[PDB]
Amino acid sequence: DYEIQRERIELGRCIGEGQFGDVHQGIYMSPPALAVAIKTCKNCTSDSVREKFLQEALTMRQFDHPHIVKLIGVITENPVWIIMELCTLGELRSFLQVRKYSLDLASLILYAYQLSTALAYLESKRFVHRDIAARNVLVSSNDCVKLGDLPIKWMAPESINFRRFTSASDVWMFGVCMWEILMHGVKPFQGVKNNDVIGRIENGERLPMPPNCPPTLYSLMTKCWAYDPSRRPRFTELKAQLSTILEEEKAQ
Ligand SMILES: Nc1ncnc2c1ncn2[C@@H]1O[C@H](COP(=O)(O)OP(=O)(O)O)[C@@H](O)[C@H]1O
Repeated sequence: DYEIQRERIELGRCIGEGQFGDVHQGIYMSPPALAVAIKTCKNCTSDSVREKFLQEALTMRQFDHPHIVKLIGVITENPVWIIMELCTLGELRSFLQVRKYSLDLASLILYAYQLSTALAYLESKRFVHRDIAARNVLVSSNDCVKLGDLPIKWMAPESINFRRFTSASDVWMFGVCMWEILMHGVKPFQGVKNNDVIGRIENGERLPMPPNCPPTLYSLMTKCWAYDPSRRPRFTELKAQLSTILEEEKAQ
């Protein structure tokens, strides 16, 4: 049972804003003092909203991985709250931007590798994420990121054209996420209209090698962007390859 007694939660400052309401950090005192994130819901006084909001908790409950944000529990009476593990440093994109000149390449590669472990886990669970992007990743510490929870510019051609979503289309999106990370949180296809993306991809064009990105790593990104989904690596292979790239970079 994930129902948490409200008296065990101390609501702290706002740390972000989601689909349903502000998100706060806070403290959960249980059998103590545990930093947590508290997701609120402006309109959960209505059951139709409440049901959708709490669906997030039901989804996250299914997963247990060190690189996926964990559900701690919920409070289902107004005001409805979802209590999640706190990823204290917040959204990855802003994190990468503020630390553009301070995060070493080994750390950026580490973040990609950690994400691939989470994604290989999801693929093994036969779960298709559909929205892999740096905006959906949270930063727990300088050495730990976790997956949170149309984005045409992140989407695989088969997803844009035919609404096909599989672990392979996730791999494509992850390729764009890795590019984002190595670009310090710049979004892909800046200045390009969404409707023009597919045209460039079909032309064979791809996001360019980020400055200072190891060629072996950029090569991995391009493999994620094979047009034919069957030719892309599986996540477990990206995990394996990212491990070696990370180790090589740690070696300097
Ligand atoms: N577990 C968390 N730890 C730290 N910050 C979080 C956490 N959950 C959400 N946030 C902050 O709240 C924002 C919105 O939450 P998010 O989960 O993305 O909303 P949604 O309900 O739309 O999925 C995030 O982008 C981040 O800034």
